[PDB]
Amino acid sequence: DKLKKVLDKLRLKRKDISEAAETVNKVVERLLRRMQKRESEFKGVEQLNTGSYYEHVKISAPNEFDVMFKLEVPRIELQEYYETGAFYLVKFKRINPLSHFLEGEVLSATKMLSKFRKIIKEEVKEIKDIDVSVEKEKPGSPAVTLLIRNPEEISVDIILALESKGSWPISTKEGLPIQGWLGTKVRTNLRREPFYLVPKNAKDGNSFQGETWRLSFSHTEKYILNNHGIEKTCCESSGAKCCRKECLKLMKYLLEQLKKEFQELDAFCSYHVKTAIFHMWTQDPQDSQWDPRNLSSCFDKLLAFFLECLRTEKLDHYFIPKFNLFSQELIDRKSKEFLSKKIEYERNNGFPIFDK
Amino acid sequence: DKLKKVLDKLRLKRKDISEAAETVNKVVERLLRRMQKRESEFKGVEQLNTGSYYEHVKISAPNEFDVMFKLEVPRIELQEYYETGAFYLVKFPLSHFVLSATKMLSKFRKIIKEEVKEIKDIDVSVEKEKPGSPAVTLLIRNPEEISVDIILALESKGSWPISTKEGLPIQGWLGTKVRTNLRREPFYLVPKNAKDGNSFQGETWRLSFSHTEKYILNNHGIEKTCCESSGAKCCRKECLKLMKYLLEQLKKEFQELDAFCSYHVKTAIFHMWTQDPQDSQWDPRNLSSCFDKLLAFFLECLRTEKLDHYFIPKFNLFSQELIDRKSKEFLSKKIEYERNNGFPIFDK
DNA sequence: ATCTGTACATGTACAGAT
DNA sequence: ATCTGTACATGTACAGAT
DNA sequence: ATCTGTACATGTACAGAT
DNA sequence: ATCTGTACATGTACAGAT
Ligand SMILES: Nc1ncnc2c1ncn2[C@@H]1O[C@H](COP(=O)(O)OP(=O)(O)OP(=O)(O)O)[C@@H](O)[C@H]1O
Ligand SMILES: Nc1ncnc2c1ncn2[C@@H]1O[C@H](COP(=O)(O)OP(=O)(O)OP(=O)(O)O)[C@@H](O)[C@H]1O
Ligand SMILES: [Mg+2]
Ligand SMILES: [Mg+2]
Ligand SMILES: [Mn+2]
Ligand SMILES: [Mn+2]
Ligand SMILES: [Zn+2]
Ligand SMILES: [Zn+2]
Repeated sequence: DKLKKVLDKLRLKRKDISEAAETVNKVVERLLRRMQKRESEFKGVEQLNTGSYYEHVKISAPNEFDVMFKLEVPRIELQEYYETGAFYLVKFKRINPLSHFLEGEVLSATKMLSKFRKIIKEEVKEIKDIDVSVEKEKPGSPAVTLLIRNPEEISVDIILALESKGSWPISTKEGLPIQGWLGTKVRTNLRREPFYLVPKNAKDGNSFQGETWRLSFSHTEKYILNNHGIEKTCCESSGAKCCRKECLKLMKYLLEQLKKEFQELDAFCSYHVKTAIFHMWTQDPQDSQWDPRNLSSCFDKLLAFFLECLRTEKLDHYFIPKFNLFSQELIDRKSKEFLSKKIEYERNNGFPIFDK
Repeated sequence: DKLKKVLDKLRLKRKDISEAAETVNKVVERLLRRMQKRESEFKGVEQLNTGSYYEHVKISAPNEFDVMFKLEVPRIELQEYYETGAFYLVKFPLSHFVLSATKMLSKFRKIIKEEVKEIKDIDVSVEKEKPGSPAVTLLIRNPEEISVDIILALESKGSWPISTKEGLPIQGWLGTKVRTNLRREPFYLVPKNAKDGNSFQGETWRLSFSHTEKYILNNHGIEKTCCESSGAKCCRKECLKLMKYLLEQLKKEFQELDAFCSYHVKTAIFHMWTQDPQDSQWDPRNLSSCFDKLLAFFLECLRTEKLDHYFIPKFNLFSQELIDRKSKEFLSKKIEYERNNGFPIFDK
């Protein structure tokens, strides 16, 4: 009941969706068409909408959109980067429009992202229809972010991605454990879909920095978000409603509110809560464990689970099991205890941050 | 007890499956290669395996196989046949054939017969044409007899015809997303090859949805995991197997049941799977009740002379025009008997 | 004259609006 | 409840290319 | 255009555990 | 008696090579 009214606050307004989507789709279409023109290195690039807005778990406002510009790259050798599971060097063996980005048969991520970015930058200069600029490059981001002033502020992440149609890399063999939940036939089909490589683009200063790519499964996550039940009819018009997406929204919101206030929580992002809930959905596969009447206990067990990930410093990648998003090397124990305290406090005092 | 033991009988044997399959595959591959690799009117024909053996509901022996050779054909105009639902005249390589089903089936058939004469490593003949069949049936004699039905089909890639719009009522069982996806697939037209001497008989084709029934048979649960290695087993296919056995055993004995076929049983259980969508209503521990409630549904179809095409609801497979009222009363009394006496026919 | 990448045309699940 | 805008999958038309 | 290679679903068969 | 786990077999989807 309290949680029901929070979800009401979080609910997107169709009027805002129309105005935001109209602008966003103009700018994305124009950008996609420029990449196809002339001798462009990214001719053939294809669009793929991903992220919360296209999963229907975008909360508060339609003000951040994620778009993959995926490029199919045949004949690819992968070199795993120091057994991390998630990061790869990409190599060709043909000796090609990616020519300028090669580097001794190693594909440079930062060279390829720079050229990509320069093209976007130039195309944006030509838009005098809407108030759109390109954000200053943020480190770690595989994106070229647009800031649209639609009056209202709207971020768009154009994510550059390599597309391989081969079988997924062995580090993902034990990942995507949906057998007891969405089943083996779904798992086999999902894994026949391509996999993607986005540039890691770190600033750290470490070996291979500009040639390290990171795996991406936003397309699979989008499918799972929109086909999330053990029963084929979950949330359909002739089926029963579950509260799975609603729990994701409330936990996304707890993390946004907290991250808005405290800069201690910079290391944390929404993908942390998105990953934790895929694990919850696997742990509790049955649609009856996500009954809308038990929204409270469902939201509570998700916090209990998230709190155990923080304290034990373990949140495995859903697709790459050996990859721990809460490792010491990525997030300080300080940062984890701090967030643990803040969650425990919201939990046990009636979620006062839900009222700001 | 007893039903479990009957299903042990009806189970195919791994040995028999590989001997039948490798011989059937030799013949179908050669036939299929001829339809294109020799320049013929069916140059773009593609193979599509259908029926009980490929749905894993074939019983007793692997001795009947069903194959569609489907041919893509852009820009066909469909015309319904007297609001029958399932029968249509087709209009616009094929030039030699209003696209006449008889005329195309005959050449298709001529081509098969020619190739079968060039097969000197398999004992295989072409069965005499049955009016009423859209198939070219091959009789293969391994030490065992094996029927293969080669079914000619047109493949259309538009919307399904209006008569199906109320069909496939899987919304509360397999769901809306599955229904929309299935209905994005092509639909198929096969020949209506009856001898009845009625109006347009020779040019009429019949809708086929074997490709859709294959998916349903192999994606039949409300839960995605039904019958998977990390799911629960249901007894849905075993009920189909048993109801199929009962009709096969009766037809073998009683000439009066000639007008019945397994597709009646298959159609009835689709309706029951829609009426009872929950996987737990098909728990293996309730095989007897499930089989019995399927028997009672089938007897209620007979009593009321009503068994609508699962995909084409206004087509009543149990109409008077297709099956005589006497035939249905005859089958009602036979099933009611077997049911009330512990299925004697299951012991022979 | 025919071929074909691009975009229109069609249908509907999702979920916000009324 | 029903009505309705967006996203998205797939079929098809045709200007411009050949 | 056609074909092989790969992965894993669907099955059966049987022994050891229940 | 059934359940579980391994071995054995065929079907089918699609990537990549030719
Ligand atoms: N750290 C990450 N590791 C892997 N994939 C990530 C990561 N961050 C984001 N992604 C992928 O990119 C998508 C877009 O990221 P983004 O930060 O916009 O979050 P979101 O899930 O769309 O939600 P929101 O924008 O509302 O916070 C994610 O849904 C996920 O698929
Ligand atoms: N009367 C019919 N109307 C429509 N489709 C039919 C009809 N009879 C058969 N079919 C289609 O052709 C397929 C093959 O028919 P067939 O008689 O071999 O049955 P089956 O399902 O293969 O089972 P079995 O051969 O074991 O009796 C069917 O499964 C169905 O898709
Ligand atoms: Mg986002
Ligand atoms: Mg058959
Ligand atoms: Mn983003
Ligand atoms: Mn047949
Ligand atoms: Zn749901
Ligand atoms: Zn099942």
